[PDB]
Amino acid sequence: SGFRKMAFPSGKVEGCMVQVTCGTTTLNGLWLDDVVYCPRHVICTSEDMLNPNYEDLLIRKSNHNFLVQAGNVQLRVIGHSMQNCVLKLKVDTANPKTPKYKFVRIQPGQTFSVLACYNGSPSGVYQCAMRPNFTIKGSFLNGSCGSVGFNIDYDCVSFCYMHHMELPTGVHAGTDLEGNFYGPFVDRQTAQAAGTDTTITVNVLAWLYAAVINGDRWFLNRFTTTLNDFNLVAMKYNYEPLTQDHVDILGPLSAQTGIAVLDMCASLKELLQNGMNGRTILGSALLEDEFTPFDVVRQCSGVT
Amino acid sequence: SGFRKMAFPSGKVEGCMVQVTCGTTTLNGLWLDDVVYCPRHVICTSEDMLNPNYEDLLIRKSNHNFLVQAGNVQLRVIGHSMQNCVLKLKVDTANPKTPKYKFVRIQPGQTFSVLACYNGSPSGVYQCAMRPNFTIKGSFLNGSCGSVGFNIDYDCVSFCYMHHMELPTGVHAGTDLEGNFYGPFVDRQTAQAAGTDTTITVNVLAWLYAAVINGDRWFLNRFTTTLNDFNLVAMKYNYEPLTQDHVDILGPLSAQTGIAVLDMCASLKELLQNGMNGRTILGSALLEDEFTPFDVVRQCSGVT
Ligand SMILES: Cc1ccncc1NC(=O)Nc1cccc(Cl)c1
Ligand SMILES: Cc1ccncc1NC(=O)Nc1cccc(Cl)c1
Repeated sequence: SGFRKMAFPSGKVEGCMVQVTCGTTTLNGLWLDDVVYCPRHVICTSEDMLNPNYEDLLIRKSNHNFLVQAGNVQLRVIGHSMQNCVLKLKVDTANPKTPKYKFVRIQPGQTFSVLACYNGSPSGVYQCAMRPNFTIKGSFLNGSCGSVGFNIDYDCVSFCYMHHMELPTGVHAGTDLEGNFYGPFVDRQTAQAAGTDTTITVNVLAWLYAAVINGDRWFLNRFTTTLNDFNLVAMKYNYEPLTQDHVDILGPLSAQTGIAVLDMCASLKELLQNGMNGRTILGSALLEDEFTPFDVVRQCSGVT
Repeated sequence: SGFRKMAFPSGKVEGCMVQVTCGTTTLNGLWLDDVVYCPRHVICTSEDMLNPNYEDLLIRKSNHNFLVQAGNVQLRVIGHSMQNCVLKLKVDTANPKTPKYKFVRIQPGQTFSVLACYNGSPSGVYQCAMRPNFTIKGSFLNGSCGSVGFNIDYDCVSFCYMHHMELPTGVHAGTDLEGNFYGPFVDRQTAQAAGTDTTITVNVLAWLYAAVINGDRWFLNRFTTTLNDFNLVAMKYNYEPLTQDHVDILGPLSAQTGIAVLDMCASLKELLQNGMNGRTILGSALLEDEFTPFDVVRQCSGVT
């Protein structure tokens, strides 16, 4: 019973968080095996951030200029390299708490948990989604850079995000663990506007199935629709177009509830056209799009 | 930038979760020092749950009947006792991962993080509030009993909740770590209705201050009110009465933003009377009451 915006347990990621200082800039690093991963803008001064030439700035840096502290103890840096927008600091010690892990580049609409950190220490954990405009609506302050986004399959942590920057609109941008930014963002202090933040339709449908499973059924109607009819409505409301791939992934939810995907699409269509009329669905007065079909299945089935 | 329903990092609590089996019933236990804490209904069969006499049921149980498994290894039970609605299983081994901890009984309106678990394994973490009717709106399935609610001050974990039951309305009830239920709930399969779930006014005000700090200011008006005038409106909308104690705790938020508490109360009054008019505040179309003033300060300042 009940449905919550739930994050993965953060313990396995907490054991990886370290503090990286270069010059007077301190941010978070991710220590897996004998490598510490951190945003390359750690080498920048606020002056450098306007038009940084990271290759040129990195030439002035040596292994001893990167101060890596894991808890209250210092790690010895025996190598450094830049891979896209991340720095990989080879340390002389393998992280004893390194969990089984993968580096994955997620697609827009996918969700993950963020372990927000400051000075290498965790402050909190929350669930995010990679928006269709490749930004994330997180909660990050100065010093939070290097905090990571991740998913967990039983004992394997799939790192998908590393926080790099706050856009002038208060939304967030970052890279995968190979240093490649999601979206067109660049690590520089230049105004970069985000594109249209469309609603993740397949996620809203999954959350509507979760509402049905949990007893919120007032929005179920006597209608059906087609993928083409639904998508005409979705385009009008800045929702992502629904494909047969989305319908397929909603299959287990449709089977669990006995509500055909296109019937749920018609309920969503009426909710978009008529609004909630002061009502709520799973304690929300708006259509939630940050639960994937997999998240709804996982939460509703108790996967650990 | 940004404001999220953030939970405390769950690592320190993950290292305490164990599986407790008694007969054919398996639930979660909390292992701190050489004691495993779990709901006493672990000794019950589904037949016993209608009118259980826990003292009588416990007489038929011996130390060897409580199977405690921490990860894949078995803990030896050398003692057992019932304290209110929890069982304390003395084991022969102190939990090596026991963090600094306290057992606290929270007040309604206070928030905490829940590490939902099944078979002693964590499935996720989310932020909750003890509702004014002493229920919690969680996300729990069968097998989640014994999952705990907690807060963390730097390195000390204050355990405040242990999950015991789901009321017929899909809301949740449980105890503090001394076995005392929050509210009038009893651990038996009897329909127990919850009281009025009023809105935590001081929390809504704190979340309105967090919205101002993060750029959402459309709801700020040209009005003020008094505590008595505000409370007349609050009574009408099933909001908790606001006291000078609440105003005092909102002091740091009022000082940070330069918005007097009673001016924010007047904004809240207009939001209650007029509604949001299709608008949102911190990505929500309703007034969020599960962030305390301390949570807003902590999140907005980066406390780790
Ligand atoms: C101040 C803050 C708040 C939240 N998240 C992140 C930050 N820091 C931040 O954006 N620094 C920065 C500025 C320009 C470019 C780059 Cl790559 C980094
Ligand atoms: C099924 C479930 C789902 C979520 N949370 C908890 C549960 N289990 C649950 O309530 N068991 C139970 C039944 C009667 C009395 C008592 Cl004390 C316990």
